Amino acid sequence: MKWAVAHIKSSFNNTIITVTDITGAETIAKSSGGMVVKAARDESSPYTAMQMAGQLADQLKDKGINGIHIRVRAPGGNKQRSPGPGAQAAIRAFARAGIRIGRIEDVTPVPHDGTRPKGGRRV
Amino acid sequence: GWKSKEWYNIEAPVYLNRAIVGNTMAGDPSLLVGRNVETTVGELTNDMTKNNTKVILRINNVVGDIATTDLMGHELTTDYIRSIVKRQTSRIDANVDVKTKDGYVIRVKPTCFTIKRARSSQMQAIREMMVEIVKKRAAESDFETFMQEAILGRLSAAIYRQAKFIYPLRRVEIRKTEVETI
Amino acid sequence: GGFAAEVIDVIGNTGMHGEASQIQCRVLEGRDKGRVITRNCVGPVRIGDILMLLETSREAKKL
Amino acid sequence: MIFLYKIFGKWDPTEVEVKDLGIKRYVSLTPVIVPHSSGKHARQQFNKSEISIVERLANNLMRTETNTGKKQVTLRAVEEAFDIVNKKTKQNPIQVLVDAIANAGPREEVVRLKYGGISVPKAVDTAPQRRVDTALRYISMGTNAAAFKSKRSVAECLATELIGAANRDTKSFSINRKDAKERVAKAAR
Ligand SMILES: [Mg+2]
Repeated sequence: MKWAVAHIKSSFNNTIITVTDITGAETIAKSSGGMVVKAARDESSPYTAMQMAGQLADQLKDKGINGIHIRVRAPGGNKQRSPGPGAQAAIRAFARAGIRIGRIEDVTPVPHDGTRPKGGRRV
Repeated sequence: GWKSKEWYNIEAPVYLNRAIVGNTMAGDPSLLVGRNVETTVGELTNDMTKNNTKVILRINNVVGDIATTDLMGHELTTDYIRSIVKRQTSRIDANVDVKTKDGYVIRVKPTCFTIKRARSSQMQAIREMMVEIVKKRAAESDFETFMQEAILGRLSAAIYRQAKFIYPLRRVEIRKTEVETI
Repeated sequence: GGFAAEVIDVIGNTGMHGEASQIQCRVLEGRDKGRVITRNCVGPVRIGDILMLLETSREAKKL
Repeated sequence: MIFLYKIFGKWDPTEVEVKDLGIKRYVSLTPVIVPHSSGKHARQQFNKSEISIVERLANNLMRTETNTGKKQVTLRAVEEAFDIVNKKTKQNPIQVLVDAIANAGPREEVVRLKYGGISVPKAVDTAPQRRVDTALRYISMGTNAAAFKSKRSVAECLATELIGAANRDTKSFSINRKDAKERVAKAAR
């Protein structure tokens, strides 16, 4: 019974995923949108997220881990705040890969009043 | 790379029945020194009721194949904290550092909620009594007993029964209990 | 795997100029039998068509 | 009574079983004495679900401009291709054709869906009637392309196309077009 935690940085342009142990100071598997898929336009797709979850599940099985919690985050703060579409797709692809999922937490770093939000309002 | 780095297990605080949490593998025995382990109250005592809070545990020394850990406080989850906050409920935030019987210093952030939009004066009174009651809990009870009341929820109900007179509190929690000293 | 599924009902249509439709087939041609997977099918879609997929894990979202 | 109908009086479609289980309920093995039923595809849609498949393959062979109104020559080419497939590739010939249709029929197709705020066609499942139509269309295209400008007859090139798309010969035009459309569907998943 080995427990791991997968970090999913889901954006509107990418959904990088890295898998660590409980302490988090050691990583096991990692794969971003462009790590396996060669199109930047399709790096944030749910199909790319399921491909990343599948290609991480076999490495997790090789390392000896069958269950991972999910710590999903958006960029957060002075950028995009809500989680992207790749989070639920990655977690469902992990659950369909055989890897059990327990707790899933949305841990996007939320600022109360952080630095100045870069934006153009209408543009 | 992967094969060379060996594996280690964990050991919970003694007051949490010296429980088991997980296994973390590192290259060397001293590499796990100073590594925070994030786990919930439910998993430490295999119960689904206390799941919205994640306890924070710090490695203190690797006793062979087992990594003993120190409970460095808890903190309520972001989603549950944002779920408790609603409309017409002036949440009385706060921050107090105290000294328990053992000499531990704990920066606790006890929070309050109200059934209606509480006035500012009642909020100040609730915050003052909350700070005083947390001070008396820390002074009159040691580290492990007071933190069992805090993490497990005795402190929140104590604040509810000691600070309900000035105004009807909808719900009280201790969202952050960051630990400073030993 | 090349699993399949049969069209049990037609939710409606989906697309801009009609095109395909929304169909909730029941996956009964693999190890994962007993799963109803929403999917889009282009053409004169009909109830009871044994539509065979190249991958049956994905499901088209809710319209 | 039903006097054990065979295609052109030679090939009975009763003793043939379909491979592609979805296409079995659409492609019809109904016995008819002649492949000139003269279907009724205006009362509703998919009126071909009850029509024969040899007739349908003979009327999708009139793709060419001069082929219009020429169902007789299409049936001639169909018969001689059936003879060639039975001779060089001895087997039930309509069974070989139904294997060819089930092998060269496009399982997946890509259709425009403007979701995500981008002009991108999405990869979708293909209907059984639509997939059968595209299989017959690509078979006709391969037959016409081989038979054009060639020393080999129309029915001979049709037999070559049927053998290519039936025994999974990778050289057939129908197989290459089906794989190309499926590749384009994979590109836009
Ligand atoms: Mg501007």
